[PDB]
Amino acid sequence: MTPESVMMMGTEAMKVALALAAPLLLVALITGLIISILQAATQINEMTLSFIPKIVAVFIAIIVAGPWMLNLLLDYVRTLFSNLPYIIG
Amino acid sequence: AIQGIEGVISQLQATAMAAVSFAGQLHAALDRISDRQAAARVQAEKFTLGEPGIALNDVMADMQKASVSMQMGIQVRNKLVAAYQEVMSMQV
Amino acid sequence: AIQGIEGVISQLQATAMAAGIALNDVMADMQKASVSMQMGIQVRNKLVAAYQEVMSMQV
Amino acid sequence: AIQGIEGVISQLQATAMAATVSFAGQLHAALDRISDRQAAARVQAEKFTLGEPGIALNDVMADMQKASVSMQMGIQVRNKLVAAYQEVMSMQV
Amino acid sequence: VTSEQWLYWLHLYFWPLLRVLALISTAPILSERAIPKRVKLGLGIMITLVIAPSLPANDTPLFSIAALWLAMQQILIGIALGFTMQFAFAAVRTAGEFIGLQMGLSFATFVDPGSHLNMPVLARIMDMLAMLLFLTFNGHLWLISLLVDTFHTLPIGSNPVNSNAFMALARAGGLIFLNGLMLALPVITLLLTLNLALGLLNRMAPQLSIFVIGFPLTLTVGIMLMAALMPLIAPFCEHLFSEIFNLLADIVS
Amino acid sequence: SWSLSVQTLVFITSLTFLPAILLMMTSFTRIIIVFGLLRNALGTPSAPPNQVLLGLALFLTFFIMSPVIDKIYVDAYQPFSEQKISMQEALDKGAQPLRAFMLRQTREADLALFARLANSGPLQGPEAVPMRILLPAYVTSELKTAFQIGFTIFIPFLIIDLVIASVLMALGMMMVPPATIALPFKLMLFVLVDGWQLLMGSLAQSFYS
Amino acid sequence: QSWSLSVQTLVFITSLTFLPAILLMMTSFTRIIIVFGLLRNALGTPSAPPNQVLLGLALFLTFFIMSPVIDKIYVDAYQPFSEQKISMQEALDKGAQPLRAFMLRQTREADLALFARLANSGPLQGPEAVPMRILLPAYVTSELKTAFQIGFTIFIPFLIIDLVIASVLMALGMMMVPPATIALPFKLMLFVLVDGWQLLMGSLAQSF
Amino acid sequence: QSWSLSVQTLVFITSLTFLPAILLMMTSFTRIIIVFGLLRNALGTPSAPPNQVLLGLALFLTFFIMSPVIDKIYVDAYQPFSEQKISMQEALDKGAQPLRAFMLRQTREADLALFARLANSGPLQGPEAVPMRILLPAYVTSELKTAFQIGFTIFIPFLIIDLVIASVLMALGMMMVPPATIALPFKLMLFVLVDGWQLLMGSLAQSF
Amino acid sequence: QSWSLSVQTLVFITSLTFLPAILLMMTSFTRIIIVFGLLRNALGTPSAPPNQVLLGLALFLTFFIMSPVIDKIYVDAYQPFSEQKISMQEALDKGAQPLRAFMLRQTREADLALFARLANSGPLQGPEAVPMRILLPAYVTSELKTAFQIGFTIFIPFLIIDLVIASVLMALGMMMVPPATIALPFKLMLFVLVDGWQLLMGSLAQSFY
Amino acid sequence: SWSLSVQTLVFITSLTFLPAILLMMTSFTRIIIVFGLLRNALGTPSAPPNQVLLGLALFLTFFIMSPVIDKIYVDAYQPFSEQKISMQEALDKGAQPLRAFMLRQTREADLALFARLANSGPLQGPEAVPMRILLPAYVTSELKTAFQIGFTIFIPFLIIDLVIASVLMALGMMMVPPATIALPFKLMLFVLVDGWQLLMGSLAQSF
Amino acid sequence: DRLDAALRFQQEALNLRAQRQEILAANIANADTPGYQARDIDFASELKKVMVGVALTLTSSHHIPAQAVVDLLYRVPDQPSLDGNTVDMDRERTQFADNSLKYQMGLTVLGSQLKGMMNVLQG
Amino acid sequence: DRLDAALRFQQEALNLRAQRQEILAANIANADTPGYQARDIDFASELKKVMVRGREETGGVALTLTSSHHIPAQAVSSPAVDLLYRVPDQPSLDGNTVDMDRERTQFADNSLKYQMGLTVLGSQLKGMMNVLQG
Repeated sequence: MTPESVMMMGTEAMKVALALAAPLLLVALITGLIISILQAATQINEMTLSFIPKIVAVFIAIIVAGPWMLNLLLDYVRTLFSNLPYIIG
Repeated sequence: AIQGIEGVISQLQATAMAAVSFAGQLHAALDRISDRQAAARVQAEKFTLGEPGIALNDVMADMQKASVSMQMGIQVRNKLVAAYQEVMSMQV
Repeated sequence: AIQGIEGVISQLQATAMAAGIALNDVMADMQKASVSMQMGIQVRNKLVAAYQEVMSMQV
Repeated sequence: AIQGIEGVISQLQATAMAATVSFAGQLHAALDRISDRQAAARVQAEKFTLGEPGIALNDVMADMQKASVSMQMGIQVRNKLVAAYQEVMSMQV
Repeated sequence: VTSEQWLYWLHLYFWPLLRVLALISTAPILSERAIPKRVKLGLGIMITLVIAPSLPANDTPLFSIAALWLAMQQILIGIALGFTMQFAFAAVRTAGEFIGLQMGLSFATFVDPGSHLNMPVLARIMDMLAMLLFLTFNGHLWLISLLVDTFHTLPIGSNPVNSNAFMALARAGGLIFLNGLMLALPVITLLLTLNLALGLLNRMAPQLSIFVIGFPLTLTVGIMLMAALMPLIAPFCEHLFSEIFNLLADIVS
Repeated sequence: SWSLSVQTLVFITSLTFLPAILLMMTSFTRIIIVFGLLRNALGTPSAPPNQVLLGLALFLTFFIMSPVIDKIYVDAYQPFSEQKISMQEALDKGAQPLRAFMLRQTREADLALFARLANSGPLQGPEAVPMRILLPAYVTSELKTAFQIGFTIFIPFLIIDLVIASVLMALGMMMVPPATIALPFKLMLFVLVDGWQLLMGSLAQSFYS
Repeated sequence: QSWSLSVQTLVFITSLTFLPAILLMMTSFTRIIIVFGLLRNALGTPSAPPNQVLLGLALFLTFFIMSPVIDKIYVDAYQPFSEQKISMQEALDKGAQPLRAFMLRQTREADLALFARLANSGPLQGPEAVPMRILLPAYVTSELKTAFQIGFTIFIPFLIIDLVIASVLMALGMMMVPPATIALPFKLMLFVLVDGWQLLMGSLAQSF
Repeated sequence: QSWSLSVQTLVFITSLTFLPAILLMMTSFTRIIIVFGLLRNALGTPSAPPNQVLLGLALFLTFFIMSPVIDKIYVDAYQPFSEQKISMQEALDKGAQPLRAFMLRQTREADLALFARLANSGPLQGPEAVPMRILLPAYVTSELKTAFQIGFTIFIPFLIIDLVIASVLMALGMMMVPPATIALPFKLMLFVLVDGWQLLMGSLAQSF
Repeated sequence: QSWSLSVQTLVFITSLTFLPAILLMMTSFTRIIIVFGLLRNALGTPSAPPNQVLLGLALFLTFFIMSPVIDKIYVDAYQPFSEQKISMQEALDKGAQPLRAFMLRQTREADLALFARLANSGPLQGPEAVPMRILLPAYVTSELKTAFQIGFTIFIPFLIIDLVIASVLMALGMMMVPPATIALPFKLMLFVLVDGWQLLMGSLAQSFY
Repeated sequence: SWSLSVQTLVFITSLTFLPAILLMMTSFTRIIIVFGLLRNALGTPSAPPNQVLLGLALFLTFFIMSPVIDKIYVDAYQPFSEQKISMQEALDKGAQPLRAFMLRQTREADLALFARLANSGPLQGPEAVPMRILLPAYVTSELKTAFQIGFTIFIPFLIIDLVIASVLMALGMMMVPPATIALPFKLMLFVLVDGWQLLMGSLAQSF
Repeated sequence: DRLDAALRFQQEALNLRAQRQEILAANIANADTPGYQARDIDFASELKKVMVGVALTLTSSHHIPAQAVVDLLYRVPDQPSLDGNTVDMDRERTQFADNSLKYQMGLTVLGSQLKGMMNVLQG
Repeated sequence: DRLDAALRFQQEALNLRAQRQEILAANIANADTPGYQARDIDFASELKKVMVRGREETGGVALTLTSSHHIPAQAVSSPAVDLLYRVPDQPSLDGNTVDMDRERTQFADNSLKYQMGLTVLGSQLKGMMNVLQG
């Protein structure tokens, strides 16, 4: 009820969002950086060949860590809906 | 209640320091109409009973007046309901 | 009122410059009031509809 | 029934242990009240037409009119309830 | 007897109802479409039932242009109050949308302005957070109280009116931007530095950067930055509400 | 007491205001607003054909208001039907349990505000509050509680869209709409975490707590 | 004992008011209509087939699915009542049985358990002890959940097509094109080459 | 056997109530309307032809397409009824036959089989005895499938134009130039040059 | 032969409902608003003038265009109706002829031939004997085609501006600059300096002649 | 003076065209188009809500019509009570300030075009322009004025965008999009100069 | 039922008037019977008695419900007849006319009450 | 104001009809009282008088009731109409001029004219609700 509680639940929510999005974004960033440094080393420059492995890497990311995200988000939503009638004002 | 009497004395102190409604009016009108109807009915039953002094003229006239008052109440209720329905249709 | 008499003299200056209850009454006032209330409701509905049409715009 | 007697003994055990409004139940009770009033008036008219002694014409007419008033009560309550339900269900969330 | 003068009651209960309902249809949270219309109408009716008997009743007939002027006055007062209150949520939405646009969340607006493809999800997040905060600080009760109070300042009866006062509400349009920047100034600045940092990376070997490494990094950084910045809005939320409220109090009079 | 004609007239007239009682004096209001907000949240503004939500809300309200209705029946309707309490006293007797429910859930700040707006005297205890003060205070408290519940409901369904948009943007697919991708995932979430049992139980507790 | 004919007429004509409510809450109309709305959303176009066509088609599908229950009701309740062999109330009680079985067969256990908890029910016992006022909301909740389960997996192939087209377009280089615009004709192609309507009706009917 | 006059006019007014449903689910209105909506979406102009204009065009096209069926109903069914030669029941039965034949001509055997198997109908010898309750949903489903086929096929030339302009812009290095702004005028030019409106209406009429 | 007063009133009030249909399918309105719907797209601002402003401007332009037809209908048909020298049936027969001529002059022969063939009509001796059932949809089709022609032609100078701005941006190495936002103010410049609105309305009015 | 019931019918009917009066007769279109173009300028098509822009335009319209409203009050509102003039003649007298305003804000070319569209040859004087010719001409003039003001607003933001892109290109960056960098600078320029109040002052001066 | 309580008094008065009418007509018809005593009822006391019972309990369907199943005062003779008949023509003719009038009045009052209860409901 | 003024003529005519019928009923009641001159009013002149100057009463004086326990009482409140004497037809020894044929003809005529006023006023009020009906 108190504004501290409101800001705490908002912060925890958006940290949950950060945890959900961090693996995919980080994998894409690492793949892009690796392809870019390889291009710099080989002196190859086409703006389209960096887009190819990024999709494959990010799609594999759901294969490997997808169940973890799905279990984390469901637990968050379940706990939020269960604690809903105790943060009422 | 003991606390209720405490509240009464508190409101009396409030009056000392300081020195009906539409629903009330409708309740008063309903009570008046019902009282008139009950008076006419009681006089009619007294006449049917055979008790002296009650004239058929007065019985019949009072029944007439009670019927007119009932019809007035019915019309007021009809309009009031119509106005309430009109207001509840107002767009907000 | 003192201010009321002030208003009377003001209107005079303005003129200078310019130069029990029966069913019959109960029912008639009851009907008017119903008519006036219906008129108010309709006018407000028109105003609200115009306002919502303006605000439902797309800029 | 054997299971019916089982249910009777179960309700007796319920009474032992003991020692809830229903809108549908209330509507059923009101409809019953109206229907038995109408049936009583109808049977009284039946007996008076058949010629059975003890039945009076004024009582027959009064009971018929009472049944009519009861049915008008029911019809008006039906109208109000249906109008209220339709206005509630015509609302948008 | 049995008078029940209807015109007196109608004129006593009408104009306060008009003003209360005009505020209701525009005031935030009380004007959200999720509330059924009958609930709003009943709330206005009950508030008027509580308030009107204390006020002096007006006698202008409903069948006169004076009644039209009165109705216009009540509508103007109600919509002005509700809109001045809504300005704060407009400012919060602006700040959120700008943080989200610097996230690169909706890049299609820079190439196709207004092309039916826009999702200011951060703007919605902070808009609903602001609504929750407004509910917590009981702003709506205050709104109702001020709607009642504007009578003593401005009675139902037709009263003369002023001018630059309207400008004030229109000039409040500046606050939405000004205060909006005040909510976005820290985080965007660091994001700016991040973009500057990305520029330094592009000053190295040409291409092979931006649109491939910049977007995920800046998205994650914006996410965690403003997740940490969430505790900051509440003092700014109270500041915004106080600004709107005292501007309303000063200018309505 | 009133004549039987007057009693019948009053009964028929009072039968009219049933939607008003359901909307302004009952749990129905904060049993709907939440449903409308949740429907706005999932991205399907039609989905449960309204009527469905209205029927579910009616059944929920009937299950929730059961003790209040029982108390009214045992204290007011039963003596009135047995000719022990007059028609003009059954209403007063039955308005008290509803008033108490209306209090158990109505916040204070609202009570203080509407006690000040009526220019009424000090209310030292809750037993001095009339219905003219409790009605709009209860209405405002119910509106605020419903909006709080809905606005904490809204958060996960926007979180999913946020993460979907960020993931789409990592790979450079800037022209893919995020809402179309997020809607199936929002439906999947609301399926997984017992979307309705948890919400139903949370609302019911929100009343009985 | 039997009701008077006037009472029977009053009850019969009053009960027709709950016909839309019966069709929506108690029959298969809700699930079919929710699935149809979700499928339009999934097709990429929000209002391609008018609401009228979908509503009529859902009504026909509901009638075809419920025809066995209607036949059972007619055999048990309507026919012996119309021949003046049973009373109205007993006819209604007898006819509520096949509809109760149909509602139970598609009811989630958790929904029934929760709504029995909220109705203070204690020793329930046989599946043939659940009252109508408890069974109905549980059936509605189960129908909503099942419709959502069907919709979110109906969404899958169109998301696959959208993602594949967007990935191919952006990897090829044309990142400024809107993928949905190019994807919509392919969604229609997939729907017509699979016989999406016929297979969807088959699946919806088989779901019972 | 002939219905009394009051019953006849009750039936007539009740049937007139169901007019939009008959237009949507028994005539060619639905397919034309779906194709028109898909075409409007295909040009990149979501609101260029107002809905009322397209609805009127579809209504007129439907009237022209169904003129032979209406003529058959008039000559075979309505005319004897208006001259009191035949009763209303037999007139309706005779008028059903041309409309069914038309609907059977434009239905798919697979959908008819699906609805027959779903409704547990007994074996039916030939197209002569197929109930309307079976034929109507099958015809609606077939119309939906055919409309989607036509729309998906129509979507092709605009896709060609979009792809060629996007490729031309991309091969010039113009990385941040969106192709929709350049493609829309050329889509309009393509549709104008091929006499698109009359050609598409003629194609829709010829398919019936 | 004249209809009764009740039947005349019924027919008049019934035909009053077809006013939007008559306006769209029989008057100039269809060609105007559609062009506006495209012009706001060419300028790069889908918001543009508000929808209602454009609709009312189209309505006024339509009235100005049909002023001769309206005057001819008023003189030939409605004036004897008001002065009692004609019936309602004969007035309906006579007043449509100028409007039929107006529709025919803007009707492409190919569409008219298509709808004849599709109605299986007999040999029409001359324009004067063309049925309204054949003239209406053909007029609507030709109207749509003409509106699309005008819109595509309108789309030209803004395409010129976009191409020039994009070429200038790319020739300087400023490849990462979206040219739409830069070229929008120059499109507004072009529409302002040349007096785009007045020129466009004059062109439309002259096109109908 | 004609019947009271007919007066009520006409009044409620004329109440319907209130959006038409606001859009076609007042200046509301000009402010709304200026706000839309300004929003398009900053690069954020949803930063202030459409509702807020509409309400701000409404308040600006009310102020800028306040002199015309006062003239209407003097010529129509007051004498309708003293009954020196009333009914349709008083309505026309009250509408006269609206003409004067719309004559002031209308260009001559639009009026000339709409006159030759109505074959009104003997329209010689400039205070007897009929409403049918005055209204659409006024709307077109408002559209032209709003587009001109929008371009004038566009100029500084376009300059800022061009400057940011040029410095990015000169500094060596060839891939960084200049819109992301230039957006906060656009906002800080808009706030620092207090763009909003000067914009409203100029709009009020623009009449 | 509350509806019975409102209409109980007038129904009982009407029934008592009909019974007394039958008794008076029986007195008129038996005027010539030698040894016949003229009988009558005291209307007010009997009306009190009627205005101021236990249906047997039915446990099931087959159980049969309970089956249902005034005091006459002699008139004081005025003239002594020889055959023992005490019926006086004038007295009972006046009483008969009065009872007819009161029966009509009771019908009027009961009809008015029912009509009022009806117009309350009509709408 | 406008609606009040538009409906004022028929309302006042109907009130004057009611008062005239009260007077005629008083004449009929006193038809057998010896020494009672029949009274009647000139409807047109009194109607114009009431329109130009508002309705007024001769008495109306009543006890004021400031408290809620004061006993309410009123003296007499008759209209400000001029009660004129009707010219007798034929003489009578008792000395009253109430001729029953004249009384019953005026009663029936006033009855029909009051019903006419009710019809006109009801038609006008519907003629207005029709407009306020959208």
